[PDB]
Amino acid sequence: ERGYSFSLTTFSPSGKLVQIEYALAAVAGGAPSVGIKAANGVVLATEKKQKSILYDERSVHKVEPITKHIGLVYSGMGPDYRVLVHRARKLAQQYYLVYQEPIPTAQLVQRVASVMQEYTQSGGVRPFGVSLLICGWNEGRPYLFQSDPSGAYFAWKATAMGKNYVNGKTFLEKRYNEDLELEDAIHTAILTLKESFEGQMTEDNIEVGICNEAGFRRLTPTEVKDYLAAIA
Amino acid sequence: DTDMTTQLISSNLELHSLSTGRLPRVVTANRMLKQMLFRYQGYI
Amino acid sequence: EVDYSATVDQRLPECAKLAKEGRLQEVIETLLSLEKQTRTASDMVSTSRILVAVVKMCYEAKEWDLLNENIMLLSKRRSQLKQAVAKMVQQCCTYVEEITDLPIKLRLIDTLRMVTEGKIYVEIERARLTKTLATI
Amino acid sequence: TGYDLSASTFSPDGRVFQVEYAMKAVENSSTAIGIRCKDGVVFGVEKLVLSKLYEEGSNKRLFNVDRHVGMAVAGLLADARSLADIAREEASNFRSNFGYNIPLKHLADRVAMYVHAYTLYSAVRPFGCSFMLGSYSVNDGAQLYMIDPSGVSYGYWGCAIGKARQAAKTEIEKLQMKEMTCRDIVKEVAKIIYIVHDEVKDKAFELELSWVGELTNGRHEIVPKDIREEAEKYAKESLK
Amino acid sequence: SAGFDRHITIFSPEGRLYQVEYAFKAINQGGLTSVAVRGKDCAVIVTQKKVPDKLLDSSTVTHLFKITENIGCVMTGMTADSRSQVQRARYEAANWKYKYGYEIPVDMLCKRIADISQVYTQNAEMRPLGCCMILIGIDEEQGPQVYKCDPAGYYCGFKATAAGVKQTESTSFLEKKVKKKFDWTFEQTVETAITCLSTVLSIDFKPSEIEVGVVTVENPKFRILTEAEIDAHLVALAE
Amino acid sequence: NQYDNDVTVWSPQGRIHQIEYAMEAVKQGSATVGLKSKTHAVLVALKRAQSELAAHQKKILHVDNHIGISIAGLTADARLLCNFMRQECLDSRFVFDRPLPVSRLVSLIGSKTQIPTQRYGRRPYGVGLLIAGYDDMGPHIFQTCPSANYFDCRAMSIGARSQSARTYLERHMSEFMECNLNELVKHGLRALRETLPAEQDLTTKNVSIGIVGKDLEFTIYDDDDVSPFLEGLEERPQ
Repeated sequence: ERGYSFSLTTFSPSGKLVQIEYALAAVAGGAPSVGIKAANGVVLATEKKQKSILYDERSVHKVEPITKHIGLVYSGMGPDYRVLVHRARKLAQQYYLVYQEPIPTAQLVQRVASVMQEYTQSGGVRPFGVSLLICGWNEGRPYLFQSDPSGAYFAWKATAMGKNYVNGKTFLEKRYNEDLELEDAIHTAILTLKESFEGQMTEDNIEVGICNEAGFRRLTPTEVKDYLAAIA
Repeated sequence: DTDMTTQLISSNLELHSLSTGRLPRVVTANRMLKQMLFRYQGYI
Repeated sequence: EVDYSATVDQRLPECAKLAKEGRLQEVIETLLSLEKQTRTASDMVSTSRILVAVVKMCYEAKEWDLLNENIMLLSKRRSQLKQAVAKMVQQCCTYVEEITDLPIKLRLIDTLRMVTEGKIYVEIERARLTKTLATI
Repeated sequence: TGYDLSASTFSPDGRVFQVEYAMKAVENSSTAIGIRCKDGVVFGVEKLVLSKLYEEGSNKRLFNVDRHVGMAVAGLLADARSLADIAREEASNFRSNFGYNIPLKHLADRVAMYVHAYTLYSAVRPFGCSFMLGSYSVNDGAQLYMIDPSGVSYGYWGCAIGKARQAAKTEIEKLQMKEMTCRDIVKEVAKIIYIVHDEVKDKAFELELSWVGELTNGRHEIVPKDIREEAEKYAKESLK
Repeated sequence: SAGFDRHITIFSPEGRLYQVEYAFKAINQGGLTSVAVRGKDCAVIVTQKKVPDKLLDSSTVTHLFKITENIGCVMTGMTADSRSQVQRARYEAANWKYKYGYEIPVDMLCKRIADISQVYTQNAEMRPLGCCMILIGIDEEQGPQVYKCDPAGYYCGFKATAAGVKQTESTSFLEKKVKKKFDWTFEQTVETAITCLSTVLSIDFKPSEIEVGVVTVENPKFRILTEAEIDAHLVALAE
Repeated sequence: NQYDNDVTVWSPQGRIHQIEYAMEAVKQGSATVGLKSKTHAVLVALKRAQSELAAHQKKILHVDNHIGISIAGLTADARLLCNFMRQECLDSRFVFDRPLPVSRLVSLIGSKTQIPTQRYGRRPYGVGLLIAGYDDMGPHIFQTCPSANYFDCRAMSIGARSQSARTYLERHMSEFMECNLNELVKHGLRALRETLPAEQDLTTKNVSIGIVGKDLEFTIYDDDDVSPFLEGLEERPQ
């Protein structure tokens, strides 16, 4: 049914929105990223491997903060990631202005998923070709979610998106335990990326952020190097 | 009036700082506050 | 295109005599100025004549250090014309064999080989230079 | 084909084919040349009189954008008139917002943006005319600019647009335009226009001259009849 | 496969946006090449200046644009789209300065231009501008900064980069260069840029065939080198 | 070919085919002629009747006391354009208290009709206008084409079978300036009759005349009013 793979507002005779699936394929063809939730928090790691030394590694950061206690990594198109980051930050600020309390992770994920859905309900606009892995800490509990171009959001305990996501999931369910800690989480996420990382993990080739009780913080390259040395 | 103005300015500056990853400047806060207050013609 | 053959034709002997006196310096300086004018003027014949004349003065004066430095500089000039460099290196490799002192010949041949390194138009001259170095 | 219907579509090799079609539509128009002399700019436009029923000066391709700016449009005539209106509005807005005559470089830039904005959307087509903007002032000298349907604009010392752009450019490069005042550049332009005109294909034609320079105090005006007749006589005298 | 390449909002079955790739191909349609090198305390851009006509006013042929007194840019691709993006960047810089008091970082200039490009990519209203922008600026507490912005909306900082027809070869030459640790002086930076362009073009580089823009920590003002300075740099390079 | 469906699409030959089809739409209308002397502007149109007893369609429209037009093309576009220029003339008379010069009105017409030829959504105005008007710069006979290109014509003819009228005007152009009103109207009638087939002749029921002069406002003569101009016309040779 190739005749129904162009319109975003046309159901196929089998009732499938093909363009959303193509956006998800674009997501799966992105840079590998992993996100795992341990009893102490959440860890989001991603492969920031440049095409050459010329690219400035510290110029753009893949793992980005939304609030003091919410972080968010991605897999898929790059430019759409910045738009989603800006909309997530704006939604967090609006929620803070309305309620004076930092936005709960679930509510921010819901609003971001709605924002991504807004780009899938009309022709002439393209769905966000990126999938977001969002970490947050509220009420003494870690929260990890995955928002999709379809607007569907789930509550992943531990997952991997991007290239070789099947390999990342297969590596998980083995090295993942629900009673781990943030350090063990960091180690497991780094190993999971190693299952899909081509080349040496230079401290500038990997970006890791931790969503713990103190909030969300992206690891400095020194800590990434220390964890890589502890792993390798 | 002052509470809501300060809260909105703080939220805008938090968004700005998150977009820049650098410490916000006092000049930016003064500018945003002055334009917001001038737009309302001193009614805040 | 601007051409300097008429000027250089009378220039070369009137500086050749003063170079034969021995002080050089000024001779090579004015020859460098005319070489710059000709090279920017696309004067392959005049640049070649200037290069041949200056290397000839260096060879007659036995200023081996100055000869090597001049070879380096002239071969490294900005967009130096290929024909002029070829004629200059031809004169230098002709001068190579009559050199008797081993270190002087070694320095000259090494300079010639390195200025001709990776150059298409002087491939056979560099081959002969390498053969001479291997024989030495 | 397929990548050719809209100006918003990029061909696989990376070019907007609608823009190129507009360029070669301009290529089919009658030649019009512009030469900046030492102290001014002279525009010479050949105008093919399609029917004898037209009055003299009808469909004039010399347009006065401002008091000091003249245009030498070539291509689709309606698009040329619309672009002339746009340029006049831009100059008037600049005058009303800044209080002084708009510099010709800035005016050319703004009209170039207006032209380029029509080569992005599928709702509108690129402009089908390419024009010349010429001006002179005591503080900026003499300036000439050329804008194509693509919207690309930079200053030229002397140029032609239309059918015989290359043929007129060969005869333009052989003038030391940096030196002579436009008083003689007028007859030189007339001679160039008469040479590039193809009498066996374009049938009759009318040559319209205009100039802006120190001799004109800085205002862009049509060349008076006496100088036009003198330039036409000079051009005709060069039959051999 | 290639039947999905007529609207920028249509995802291919492989998840590829073909119109953006076609804009990337249109980047090379300008026929020129630009190289930017970030030194220890300076940034330098050099672009091909091809004036294939004695009638053009060589002053206005420039591909170097001053977005702001401290932020300079070099454009590659279609001239009209590049000038449009230049004016958009200038307006964005002016808006940033007016709304926040201080001068916009080059970081934000490229970020905002990339955001506009992405918005054009996601909403099928305007054709993406097939012009690549390279911005140089002395950002305080970070030294010189060089950034590249593409039609896709992907902005990235670079120690050294290039754009145009000879982009792969120039990037490879720079990659060979920035690897051997060296004192990246201002003269050394200009030397690296000119050597990159000459090696990838095999051109003697008369001073009128290239344009060089320079920003330095000593004077954080975007300066375009005069032809005499270009000649001096070239003759220094040759020897 | 595939570039023939939109006015927004450039052909690879550099043509806008919808523009040319809009031009073709002009010749669907009946022939009309306009010509100016040194003192008067006169336009004569051949009216078409759809039935033997139905009235002949109005071909010359009244715009302002000094401007009147003849239409050749789509009736809808002709009516819309006529309304637009009536509004423009009324606005000019309301603001400046001065009749709108014909040249400025024709420039406005061209600017208005160029918009459909560049922006998709509305077809080009498929009507040619013969605008006859007197202003302080002498009488004027402009012609406006659907491609928004307007020509200041000494004497023009548009519509079906109008090439013969154009040849007649080209041949007799030299005499138009030094002609009185009646001589000019007779020349216009001869030009109109040149378009007619052999069997047809200019009767009072199918000819409309419009005259705007030095001391005469734009007056339209139909039916019996045509007879004073019709009488005395030399019979066509046969």
